[PDB]
This record gives sequence, structure tokens and C-alpha cells, in this order.
Amino acid sequence: SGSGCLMTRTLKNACIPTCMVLDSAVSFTMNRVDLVLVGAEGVVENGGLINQIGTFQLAVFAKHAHKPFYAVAESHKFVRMFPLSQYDIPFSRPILEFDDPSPETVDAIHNELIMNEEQIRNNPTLDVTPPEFVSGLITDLGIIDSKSGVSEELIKLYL
Amino acid sequence: TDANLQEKKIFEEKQVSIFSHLDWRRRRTTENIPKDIHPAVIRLGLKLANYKIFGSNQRCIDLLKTFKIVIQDYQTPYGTTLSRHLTTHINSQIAYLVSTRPLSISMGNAIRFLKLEISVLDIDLTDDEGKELLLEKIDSYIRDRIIIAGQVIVQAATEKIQDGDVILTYLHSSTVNDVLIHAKNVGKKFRVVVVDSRPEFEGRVCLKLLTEHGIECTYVMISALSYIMQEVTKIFLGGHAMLSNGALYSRAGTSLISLLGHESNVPVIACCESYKFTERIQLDSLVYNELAPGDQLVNMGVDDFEEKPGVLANWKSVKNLKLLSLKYDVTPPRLITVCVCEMGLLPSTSVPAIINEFKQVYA
Amino acid sequence: KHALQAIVLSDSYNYRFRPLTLDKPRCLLPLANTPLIEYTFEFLALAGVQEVYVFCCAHAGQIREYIEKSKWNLPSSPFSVNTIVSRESLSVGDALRELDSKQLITSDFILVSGDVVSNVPLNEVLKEHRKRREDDKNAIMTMVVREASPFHRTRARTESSVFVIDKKTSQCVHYQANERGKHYVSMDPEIFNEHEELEVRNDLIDCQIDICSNDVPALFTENFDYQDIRKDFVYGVLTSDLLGKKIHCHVAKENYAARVRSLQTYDAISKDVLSRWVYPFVPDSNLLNQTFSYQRHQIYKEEDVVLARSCIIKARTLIGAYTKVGDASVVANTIIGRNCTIGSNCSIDSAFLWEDVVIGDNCRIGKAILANSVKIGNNCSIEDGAIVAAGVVIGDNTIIEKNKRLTTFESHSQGTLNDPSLVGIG
Amino acid sequence: GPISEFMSTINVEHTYPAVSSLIADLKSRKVQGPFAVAVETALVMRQVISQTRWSTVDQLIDTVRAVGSTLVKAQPTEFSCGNIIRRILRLIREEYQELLKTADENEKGGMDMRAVIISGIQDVIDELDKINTDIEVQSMDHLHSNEIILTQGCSKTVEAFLRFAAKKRKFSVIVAEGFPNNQKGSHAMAKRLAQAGIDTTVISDATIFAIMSRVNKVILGTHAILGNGGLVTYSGAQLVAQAARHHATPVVVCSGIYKLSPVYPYDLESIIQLSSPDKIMSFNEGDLISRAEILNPYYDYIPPDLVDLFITNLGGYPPSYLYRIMNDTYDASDTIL
Repeated sequence: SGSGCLMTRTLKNACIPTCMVLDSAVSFTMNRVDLVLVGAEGVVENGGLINQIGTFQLAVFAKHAHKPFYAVAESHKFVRMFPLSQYDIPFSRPILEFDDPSPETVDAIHNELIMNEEQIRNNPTLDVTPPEFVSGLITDLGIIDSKSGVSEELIKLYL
Repeated sequence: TDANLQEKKIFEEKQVSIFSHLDWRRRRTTENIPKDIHPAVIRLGLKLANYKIFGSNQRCIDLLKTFKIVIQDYQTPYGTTLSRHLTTHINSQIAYLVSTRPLSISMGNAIRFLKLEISVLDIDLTDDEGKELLLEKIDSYIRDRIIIAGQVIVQAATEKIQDGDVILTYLHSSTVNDVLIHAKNVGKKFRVVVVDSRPEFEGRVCLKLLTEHGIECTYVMISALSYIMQEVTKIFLGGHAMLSNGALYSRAGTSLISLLGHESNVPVIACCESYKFTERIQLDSLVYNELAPGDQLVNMGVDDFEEKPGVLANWKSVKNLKLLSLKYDVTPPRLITVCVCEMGLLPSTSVPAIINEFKQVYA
Repeated sequence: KHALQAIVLSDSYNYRFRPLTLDKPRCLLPLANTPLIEYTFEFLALAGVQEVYVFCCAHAGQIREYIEKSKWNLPSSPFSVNTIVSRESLSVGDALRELDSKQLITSDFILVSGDVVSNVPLNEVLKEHRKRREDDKNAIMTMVVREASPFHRTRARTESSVFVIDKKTSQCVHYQANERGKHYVSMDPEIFNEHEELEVRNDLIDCQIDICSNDVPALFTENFDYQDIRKDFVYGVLTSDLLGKKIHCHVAKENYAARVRSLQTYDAISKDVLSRWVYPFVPDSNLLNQTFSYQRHQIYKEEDVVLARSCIIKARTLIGAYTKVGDASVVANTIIGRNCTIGSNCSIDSAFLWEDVVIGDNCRIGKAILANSVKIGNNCSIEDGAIVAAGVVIGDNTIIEKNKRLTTFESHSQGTLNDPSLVGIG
Repeated sequence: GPISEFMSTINVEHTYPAVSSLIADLKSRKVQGPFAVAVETALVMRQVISQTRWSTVDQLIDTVRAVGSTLVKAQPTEFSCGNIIRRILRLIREEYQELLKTADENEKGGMDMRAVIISGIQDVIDELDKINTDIEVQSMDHLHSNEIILTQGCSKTVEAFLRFAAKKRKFSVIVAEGFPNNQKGSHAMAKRLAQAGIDTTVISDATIFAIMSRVNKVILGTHAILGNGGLVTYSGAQLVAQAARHHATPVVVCSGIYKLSPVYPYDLESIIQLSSPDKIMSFNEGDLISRAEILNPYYDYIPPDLVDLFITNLGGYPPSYLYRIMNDTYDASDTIL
């Protein structure tokens, strides 16, 4: 997504110190951080968290680094689906296929040496943090921490 | 029963042994039965102690279908109306039945329900008016609470089955079998793993059923769980009951299944029915449980009825030596991924609220 | 002291698998890429027999050649094996009658009428035999059988038999076959006045692994009419024709035991061997310095064997060494010899392949037998129940119907060498 | 480098007859178990050295380094064999080196060290008929009165381990019949120590989790230990391990050291053998045995990060210290044969 480059600006513009960090160096940052916080793209029947691709990547870190985890989700983001793991989600484009290599073929910071757009879209887009890794949903309905009452609330939302 | 000084004897049964409190007393014969016992109840009481594989659901059904016969054959002592006296009659039927096998949770909750409808019954009716009513209520109970719920669970259960899966069951759950057979009838492409255990190898009959429908099945005893789980990708368990904390209460080997599954990253799915939920809770699998006679594992070998003896036939008279076999054990909720009730797929921790949905908005 | 011996009857069942016996005798053809007599041999080794005598009637040189070559010729062999030759189609009894005239039986002994697969320790039943013997010298033979289902796939019309045993002392007092032309069972009630608890059993499998006393060979010279061990002999005892003699059965209730006599057995037995049922006698034990190894779903590979990526292997399969396999091809429920090679984009299911066999590109096989050193061109096809012999070849773009056995000589069957059927006849 | 590339089968069968005899009894399970494999292994090698002709030690090294590679090819899983071999190899090179130095007093032939190697081999033999005695002593420093112990599957080493403490201290023990394979032996053990005055409770192999709630310690006797400290134990022992880890209940292992081997568990599917399914399903259910897939594993594996303490004929040691026994017991070259 690269949405981080925009997020810092929106904070920098609002008089807030920032420091963009690679996706590969979040663990190194947990020592400094006192509290992690992410948005939400979809809340599930089990209290799961469908958000951008790398949420569960750092959700375990905060879980392992003993720092708390909070996610903000509007009511109209509760979904009726129910996965089984960090993977059981319907996804349009098939993801993470391999190639078939037939026997017939051909500074410490090396910028611009990355994957191509074709290589990228093979990778997924969304992520899922099981509810044991979140310590508190932030909703217009309030803050929900049971991630079982989310179902009671989810049942309340639907018929 | 000399008296309830025999219950004081139970108060003495709180000694060093962890199982000191677990009740061993049974009556597996009709010797010196009381007079006020219905025949169709006797047959059930016999069916309890001697049947194996007695599914927790069928017992509730066979109990209710039997209960109707009791009331239908019941006649109140005239001058004293029905509601004032019916319970003690029935209360004298349970006290017999428990001496054949302790009440399942699937039965006790029904008992506490019918006893309720007895009290709330309108007095301004008559006998033939009253008894005919609750028979439908009983039938309604069987329609709504179990069969439909059963019919809903299976559909929602096989929904999350994916073509190419490898399913693992353990010790013949009529519900778990009921969903597996449905999966084949909708053309779901998969295969099943069947785990069995000592003593009464309840898993063979699950193999018998699934094979008679033609499913790639695999039979290994539980002491091979470390091996087989690598092939597995999903786990289905039908429970005896689910605890208000979210723990699953099923046959003795249920826990290790969920445990080994977690440490092998496979999901654990608890297909249980709402009426088998309980307000109580358990931290250890020993406080509330029921036993089976230790003699049943004296028979070493692959058979149970067959007179293949063992080295422990004298264990009853060998001090510092005792055989036992609990029938049920809890399973901590953090190992259960989903519970499949007729209210849909729920997290196991959401159980006690559902029980309140019955207590609330009803009476 | 140290007096124990055993005798095996090869060449007694050679006619059923005849389309290939011309190539190699039945005691030398492979089961799980391993000749049968070894399965029988290691079995006898379990019984601790010290002296083994083999009867032969076809390819006796080829038989003795392997034996003289075999592990059982070495000093490590726990028993000394000698071979004896005789006329073709060796009728039983005539074996023992020739045996007694040779005077070879020291004391009690065993016999199997062919090649058997089993892991049953005879030591207990042997003790069972010697025990009741020393009190009643008239006990001459005790038979070994396997408790099974009456419709068990390993139970065929041959072993399909009904026994009547004395549950107290385990003595067979009545025995009859299961010829579909017989509906009833008849017993002379004179036995009930001499017994108390008789158990009519149809759940059995006559492994034909019978333990006999030293009277038997002489008792076969006398009563020369007896030619079959079950038909003539047993009936003679039970009918009091041969008088005052008793027999018994050791109904085995664990481990595994069977013999190889029919196509509906070979395929069955093999699918039981790979199914571990006769542990330790398994491929992944490699008793003859093979290089096998177990893999899940009962697939058994050797070493130095090449498999294409697109080629996939399904359950219940076995691959010999030095055998190639083409691309995009699928093998399942199949047994393959060593040093073979498979074409590309082919399909094989529940077949049987031996050593040095080839397969052309894009071919369909299934539920058929391919003898050793057999060549098959591309684009061919073949259906169930088929049988070929060694050296037989079939040209490309071809097909072979059901149950059509082949050969390399018009002794009695059909087919020739090079091009398809309907070609090269005579 | 197997022996066939050095000697012919007949020559192997002639000069070293007990070898091929043992090889036969090995792949055929006529010999079985780790202990019985070890003792018979050295006795064979004893006669080998007692009946061999050679000159240099380097050639003698190449010989034993070959038969073992063949001997281990028989039934490799019973690592007890190879462990005895690598022990002898180091026992040679260090005995040679210690004798290569006395001769270098001021000289600045070289064989017939035979009986010493035999006397060195016999020292290994007499050491084995002793591990139990050497191990059953450390019990009194762990098992205390009223403690509750869980243990599966008739491990002889574990038996004498407890029976020792039960002579003086009184306490309880829970025994889970290692079904299906360790069934018979386990019941005997329970019956045996029952007479030793120790509260014995036989359970199904499945009620492990139910009682782990109130179990103090758990004790296990393995079949072998691998280079990463992993345990190759008899059937159905990962349950009790995982059951203990989930209950914070510590895990202890009472095993002789000969079962230790530096083979590294690359692929477990090449380690866990499979026995006959007769042990779990009768031959009679002919419909089933034809319609399904039956399997019976002989061994079980548990990773080292689940063990809390080892009990050896040398002493109690953590798994992280195991390696320093191997280098003090084996030589690195003899890892692969």
C-alpha cells in the first residue's frame, strides 16, 4: 500500500513528530514503543481483525514484547464471516503461486532493487489478527475487550 | 440405602485419593427395585448401564419419549390435583435412573426444564387437558432443541469444510458422524482420520459407519497422535457439554486432541448443541466427572467381550494398586477455536450469554 | 535333542499362474519385488527349524541355482536346505510316500503345500503339539489356521472350509469343504457321546500349514490312495477309515498367516504385505540388502530411483531400484520391480510390474500383471485381469482386452513377441 | 563405506561369522531393544578383534568403520549399535595416541594391542550391567514422600529407579499403559512396584490430561536420544510430554547413556518405524481392514525443549550439556558411518 508515506505527512502536517520505519524492522522498534495502535478494515465474528497486510506481523510483537495492542473499528465494519486461522479468508486473485523453472532458460542499502508490480500482486493484501492478540476494540459502540461480546454486539447489529 | 448416613459415608469419602469423592455406587440389576417404577423406565435404566456408544443426544430423546409414557400412564390420586403430586412420582424415577448411570448434562437440563413446566402449568385445566399439553412441549423440545439444532449445525459445519481437507474425529460422535456423512452427500472431496482409544474402542463404530458410506478413512489409536496430526488439517469434536467459561467437556481423550492440534496449528471445532450448555464451570477434570469400572481394561488385547484375561485380575485385592478410567475431561477454551451451536458459529467463551438468552426473554 | 525338520512342497500349485511359470517357476516369482520362497523361508526360520527339504518339478536347476546362491546356502543360515526332484504336477502324498521310502523324518515336523506368507511363531503350537503327543501317541497332525471374517478378502474358495473343534481340547472332529454345490452340513452324532462343547467355525482360513508327526510318511505309504492332504487324509481319519488317530487345530488369533495360490490371493496378499500386516517381513526391513524405505500412505521407494516432478505417486505403491518414471504420469496401488522405466503422461492403477519392464509414453494400465523384461510401446492401453509373459512386446497405438493372458510360445495361450495382438500369431 | 567394498560376503561370513549372523538377527528383529542390541554388538566386535589379522592401526580403523556402516544399515533406528561402535573407534585412537607417546620417549612393532582392546571392550560390557544400579541411586534426591509421579510404558530403568526410593520413602505413582505396544510390560511393572509399597494407579493411555492437574513430577524412560537432545521414545509419549508442558509440570528422563547418539533428526519420517496393525485392529474386521488405512507406530518423538532434566549413569544434567558428553564419549568423525 505504501500508505505509511501518507500517514506520516498527515501527522507531520498536524505538528506531530514522526519516523517512518521499514516493515522488516518493527520488532527492533518495540523496545521504544509504549503502546501500538492500528485502524481496521473489517471485524469478524470471533473478534478477529481484517486490516491491512501487516497488522498481525506486529500484533505478535506487541504480544511478545508485552506492549498492549489496540485497534479502532467503526460499527459498520463488523462482518458476518468467520475464519479458522490467520489464513482462512476468501481472496479474489490467487496468491503466493510458484513458478515452474524448466531446465531451459537464461552501499549497504541497495535502493530501487525490489520486486516488480507483477511480482507484488502475487502477494496478499489483507491480514488477520486473532482476538487474543488485540486488547481492545475502539468502536462508536465504545471499547470492547471481550472479543466475545463483539458477537453479542454483532448479533445485535444484524437481525 | 440404610439411610442418608450412607451420605455421611460419602462425607467420609473425602480422603487422600484424588478420586475419593467420585461416586462409584451403581445398580446394574433390577434386584429389589421399588414398586413405584415404570416398566419403560426400567428398560431405559438397563439400557443406561449396559449400553456403550450411548450418544448423549439419543439418551435425552429416549428419556423424553419414555417420560411421556410415564405421564400418559400416570393418574393422580384424585382429590389431589396433578401438578401438586406429579413431581414426586417423576422424582422417584430419576432417583432410580441415576443408580444405573449418572445423569448426562444433556439429560439434567431437560429435567430442570420439565420440572419447571410442571410448576407453571395452569391449574384450571384437568388431567387429560394437562398431560396432553406438555407432551407436545416435550415433542416441541425434541423438534426445536436437538433435531433441528442438529440439522442446523451439520449444515453450518460442512459449510466450513473445504475440498481437499483431512478431517480428524475421535470416538464416535453421532453429531460428528452426522455432519461427515452430509459432507460426502454434497460431493465434498476430502478424507477422514479416526482416532480411537482404550478401553471400549468407541472409534471402531465410527469407522464402521463412515466406511459404509465409502470415505477414505484412517484408524490409529491416540498414542499415535504425534504421528498422524501432520496429515490433518482440521479437527471436529462433538462434546458432551460446554462450560460457561468456554471449556469443552467430552470423552476422556478429547483434550490431547485439541492440545496436539494447537501445537500443530490445526483448528479445533466443537459441534455442540445449546441445550447441553451448563451454568457451571470446572478448572480440573476431576472435580465433576463420572467413572467406568476399572475391570474393563484388565482385558489386554484388541477385544472387549472376549475372555482374554490379564495380569491385573486381582487388582481389587492387591493393596497399593488400583485401576480406574474417567470417562470425561474438560478442555481449556483457548484450545477450542469455534463452537458450532444452532445459533451459528460462536467462540466458546460466548456460551454463558446464550444460556441467559434462555433464562431471559423466557419466563 | 536338536531333532527338528521341515519340508516344503513347491511346484504343487504351478498350474494356476501357468502363463508365466514357463518363464520362471512359481517359487521364484516376486511378491513385493521379492520372490515368494523367501517369505516362506524366513517364516520357517521363525519356527527355528534346523533342516529343510524342498520338492521340485520345474526349473529344478533354476530353483537350486537360486538356493545355492541364496542366503540360506551360507553358514549363517539357521538350517541346512537340500532339494529333491520328482515328476511334474506333484500330487501330495506321493511326496510323502516317496519321502518315507527315503527315511528322513527324525521326529515331528511341518509342511506347507506351496509358498506361504506369515509371521506366526510356531514355538507355542509346537509345544502344544509335543505336549498332547507324549500322552497320546495317536495324535499325528495339528493344523494352523487364522481367525478371520467369513467373507474376508484373504479367504478364498480353497480355504473356504468349515471346522468343528472341541472347545475344551481343540480337536478337529469334523471337516468339510465349501463347494457351492453343497448346502447342508452333516455329522455322525456318535461324536457328541464323546464330546461336550463343540464349536462350529466358519470364520477360519485354512493356511494349510500343518504340523505332522513321524508316523505320517509311513502312514501315507500305507493308505496309498490318499493324495490330497485335506480331501483324502483328514476325511479318512474323521471317518475312522484310518482308525484310532486324532488331529487338532491351533486357531491363531493374532499376527498374520496365508499362502499364495490364486490370482485373487496374490493381489490380495501383496496389498496386505504393504499394509504392514506381516511385520517385520516388510520391504522397509530389506532382508536381502535392498535399499527400501517407508513413506506415508504405504508408498515404498528404494534408492537410486529417479522421479519426474510432474510425475506423482499415490498411496499403496512400491518402486524397485534403478527404475525411471516419465513425466506427468500417475501410479497408484501398484507394485513395480527394479530397473524398470515408465513413459510420459501415463496412467497405472492397481497393476503389478516386475524387473526390467519398460513403458511407452502415454499409456493406460490397470489391474494386470506384467512379467519381467516386458516392453510396451507408447500410446498403448490395457485393462483389468490381463496377464503377459516375459519377453512379450506390444507395438504403439494399441489396446488389450480383459483377462487375455499372453506368452512367448504357443504352448496353449495366445500372443507372440514384437507387434500388437492380431499380429505375429504363431 | 560398507564392508562389501572391502570384504566379500562369504569372507565376511567365514572370518567374521557372528557378524552376518547378527545382521540376520538384526533386520529380522530376532534381536531387539537398545540394551540387547548393544551387548550383542560388542560381543560380536570382541570376537572380531579376537579373530582378525592386520598391521597398521589406520587399516584397523578402516575395518571397524566399515562393518559398522554395514551393521548400522541393518536396522539403523536401534542406534544403540552404532553408539557402541563410535565409542570403540575413539577408544582406539586415544589408546593408540596414549601409546604413540610412551614409545616416543627417546626413540626419535605398532600393533598386537589386541587383548587391551578386548580388556577395553569388556570394560564397556561390565559398565552396562550396572546402569540401573548407577541410576537408581539419584532417585532419593528427587522423589519425596506423598509426591505424585506419572510414567508410561514399562521402562526397566525407570522401574528400578522408583523401587529404590520406595524401599524407604512412601509415595504414589500413576502408570499409563503405553498402548498398544507397551501394554503387557506396563501392567507387569504396575503389578511389580505395587508389591514394593507404592500407591500405583493404572490408567488408560488417554486419561493423561485429566490427572496432570495434580501431578507433581513426570518421569520417562526413552529408547534413544539424538544429537539435538531429542528423544526417540516408545509409542505414545508425546502426549504426556505435551500434557506436562501445558501444566508447567517438569519432565525428567532416566536413561542410560549408551542410548545417546549424535545422529541428527533430519527427517523423522525416516525414524519412527511402523509395526503391524494387528496390535490395534483384529484381522477379523475384514470389511474395515480393506476399506481404511491402519497404522501402528512403534516409537514416539519429543523435542528436547520439553525435557527439564536427564538422569544418566553419570549424573543429572540439562539437555544443553549433553553435547559435552558426546565429545567426551565419541569422536566427531564417527558421526556418519
